[PDB]
Amino acid sequence: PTIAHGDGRRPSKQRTFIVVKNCHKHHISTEMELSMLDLEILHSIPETP
Amino acid sequence: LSEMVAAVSGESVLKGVSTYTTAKGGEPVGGVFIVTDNVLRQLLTFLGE
Amino acid sequence: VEYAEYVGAVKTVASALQFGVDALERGLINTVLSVKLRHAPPMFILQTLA
Amino acid sequence: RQSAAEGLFHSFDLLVGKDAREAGIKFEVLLGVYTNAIQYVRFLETALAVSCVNTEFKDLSRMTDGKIQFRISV
Amino acid sequence: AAEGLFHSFDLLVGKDAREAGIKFEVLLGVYTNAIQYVRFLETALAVSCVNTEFKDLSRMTDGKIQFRISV
Amino acid sequence: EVHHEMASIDTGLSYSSTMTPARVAAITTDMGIHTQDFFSVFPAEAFGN
Repeated sequence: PTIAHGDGRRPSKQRTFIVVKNCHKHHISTEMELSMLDLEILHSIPETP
Repeated sequence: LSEMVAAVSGESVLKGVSTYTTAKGGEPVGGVFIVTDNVLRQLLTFLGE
Repeated sequence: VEYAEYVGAVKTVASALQFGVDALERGLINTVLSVKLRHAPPMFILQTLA
Repeated sequence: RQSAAEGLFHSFDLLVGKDAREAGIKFEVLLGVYTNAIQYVRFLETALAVSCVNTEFKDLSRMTDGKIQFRISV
Repeated sequence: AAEGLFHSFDLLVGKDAREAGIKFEVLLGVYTNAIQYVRFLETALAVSCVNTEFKDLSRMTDGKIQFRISV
Repeated sequence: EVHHEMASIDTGLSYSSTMTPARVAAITTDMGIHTQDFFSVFPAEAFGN
């Protein structure tokens, strides 16, 4: 908005702005280690208790 | 604390989102004070109910 | 394409005119306030004078 | 602005003559977002209005002068 | 028309269209190349070859051919 | 250009409003030491030699 002034010499023009916003990008990591004994006895098949 | 609130404005571009509200309803939540554990306790003793 | 153009035209023009009439309202408020301040004498003078 | 269409979304596509293939140069309709910050204000809703009495004059511009005359007996 | 584009961000910008909304902006001009896609069995070099399809080439192991010619 | 005109009169004879400074927000001018030189006020005046 704007106020309309009289004593001011030339009436203020109405105002519009263009605002360009940027999106930041953040990436996130974690590491998990797993043993080959697990990764194998998983592929195998159980038969006994 | 109230001054810390007032320093922030609601001059936002998006103009309309679903809001968070209290359990008692009505008044929407205005923001978050993130603090420490001890400051949390001392603020709860300085402010009541 | 022209339908989109038309609705955009009406949105822009309506916003412009609304802001104009609002600026005239705020100008009226400011003119009344300044008229008051022009004829408001200072308290340190007006107390004993009144 | 570095690129003509950075901040804008892409909505429609104008294809030359007929909508066949991608060979035609084509026209893309881009959209933007507009926000209006105005908050409505009324002089009769301001607390300030009690101070003054307001009368609407249809053609003030014609008025050259106005006056009030008080007659006070002492 | 201006809807159907976003999942939610159009719902975030607000619906009132007297305060905020999505307008029209300038048209942009694009010219995209046209490419002729090539096939072997479609070129005329195929007149020379005799094209049979072997699913698994591995079965061909020796890779020798005995020509038995008679005169 | 949109032009708007208004008129106002005072209803009573004596003063009907009054303003007063309530709280000092800031001191704009430093109360420091800065002598004004006369050699820029009167530049044409000069001695003999």
